[PDB]
Order: sequence, then C-alpha cells, then structure tokens
Amino acid sequence: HLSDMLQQLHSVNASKPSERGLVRQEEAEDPACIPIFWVSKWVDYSDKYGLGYQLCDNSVGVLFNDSTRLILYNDGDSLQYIERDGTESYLTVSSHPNSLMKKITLLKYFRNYMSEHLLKAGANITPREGDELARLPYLRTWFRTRSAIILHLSNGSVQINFFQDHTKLILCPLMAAVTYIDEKRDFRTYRLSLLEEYGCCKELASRLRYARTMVDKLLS
Amino acid sequence: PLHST
Repeated sequence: HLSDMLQQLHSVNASKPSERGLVRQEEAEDPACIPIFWVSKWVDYSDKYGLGYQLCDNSVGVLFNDSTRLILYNDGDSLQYIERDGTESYLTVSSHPNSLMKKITLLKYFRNYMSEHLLKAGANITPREGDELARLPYLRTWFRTRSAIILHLSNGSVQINFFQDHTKLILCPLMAAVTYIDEKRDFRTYRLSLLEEYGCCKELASRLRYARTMVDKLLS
Repeated sequence: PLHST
C-alpha cells in the first residue's frame, strides 16, 4: 500500500494546505484513526548486525543486515523468524534451531539495551488491551537521511522521525491518516483528506512534503 | 544519531 500512501500524500500536498485563508487543522483530527503500532525506540547497529527496534506494545524486533528478521512478542519468549523471501516461522527464545543461536543472542542484547535505555515514543497513549499475540507487524525496510530515520512496517505504515527537533510522523495508508508527534510530545491523528479540506499549519505541511519524498525513496 | 531519544 505504499502506492496508496503516495497517492494520499501527493493529493494533500497538491492542495497546498498551509495556504488556506483560515487554517482549521483541528477539524481534521480523528481519534478513531489512531495507529495501533508504531516504533517507540530504535538502535542502529547496522555497521555490524542490523537495526533493532521496539514497538509501542513493548515487543522487539531486529532487521538483520542479511534481510531476515526476528520478532519477539511482548510475553518475552514467543518468537517469529522471517526469512529473506518472507517465509515465517514460530518458535520461542527457549526452543529454537541451533542455526538461529547467534541471531537470538543479538536479539537478546538489543532487547536488553532497549529495556534499560531510551524513552518510549508515544508513551502518553494508553497501552493497548487486546490480543498480545495477534500477528505483529515487522520492519520491512528502513533507511536514514541527514534529517530523519524512515521505518516501513509490514502493515503498510511509514514512520518518519526527525532527528533535530524530535518531531515524528506515523502514516497509515489504510486509515489514510497521519499522526503528528510535535516537539512537546502532543500526539494527534489527522485524516489526510480532511487536511485537504481544512488546511494545516506550515510545520505539518512541510513534514508532509518531506514524507512524500521519503515514500518515493521507499518505492524505488 | 545511532539510536532514538
């Protein structure tokens, strides 16, 4: 659904939302569109191993340099491994093929580090009560620019964290929504089509222009 | 940055 996201972003950006005579950004908020998952922490150890991350439900994952993934559910033992071609298997930290020993050790180190360091993005949002073993999205791909880290999840979401001012976007093409986390850590979800109708501030508009450039990079 | 905030 990256193509859908590109359509949604092209459309809002073509509407020049920060040039509305009267910007009514608030009218575009829709709390029912709040994302279920986003990346709360991340660790770039890609010079040797991969990109470790935590989702907001406290699950962990690693996208290894060889394009395989381990997903540790928030029960601390249940595990999914995703091979390069996307083949999925289920196991536990406690019972795993010997061939996965090194990757599991790496997972444990990333998990330990993010258990002990760093803040959780979105910590103000209520922890979800739901099925903690329902299939988790995983990190499909990521990259960094000078300004941001771009994280693309398997549920179609794209998250962009800006390094300098700590602002963040979580874009969902299924809800056709963007969640903006601002410098004060206010977390608000907007329908993109309503940003077209009602406008938005220049800060959000600028970030949505950058977002489109990033989605283009993901599609390339 | 090599890690988040």
